[PDB]
Amino acid sequence: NYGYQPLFEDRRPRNIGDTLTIVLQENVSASKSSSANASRDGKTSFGFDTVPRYLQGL
Amino acid sequence: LNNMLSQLGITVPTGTNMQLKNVAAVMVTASYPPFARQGQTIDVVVSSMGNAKSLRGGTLL
Repeated sequence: NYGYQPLFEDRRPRNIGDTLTIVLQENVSASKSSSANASRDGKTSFGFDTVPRYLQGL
Repeated sequence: LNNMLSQLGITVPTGTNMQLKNVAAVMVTASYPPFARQGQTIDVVVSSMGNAKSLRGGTLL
C-alpha cells in the first residue's frame, strides 16, 4: 500500500527517493577591457641670420 | 486529463492530437462547517472555468 496519490496534479517529487529530470543548459560569458594614453611634443627655435651693425653687440 | 490517465495506468504519447467535447475543467468550492468530523458530508458548488457551454448532466470526478 502506497499513500494517497492525487489524480489531476502533475507528477512532482514529494518525498525522499523520488526522481526528477534536470536539463543542464548553462551559458555564462563575462568580459572587460580598458586603456589609457598620453603624449606631448615641443619644438622651439630662433635664429638671427644677418645682424645689423648697431645690434652686433647683442 | 493526461495526468489522470497516467495515474490510472495509461500513458498517452506527448505531442499528439487530442480534441475532446464531453469534458470540462471546473473549480469546486465548499464550506467547512463547525466541529466537522471525518466521514460526514457537505454540499459543493461547481463552476466552469474555460469556454464551456453547459454542465447539464455532468459528473464530478
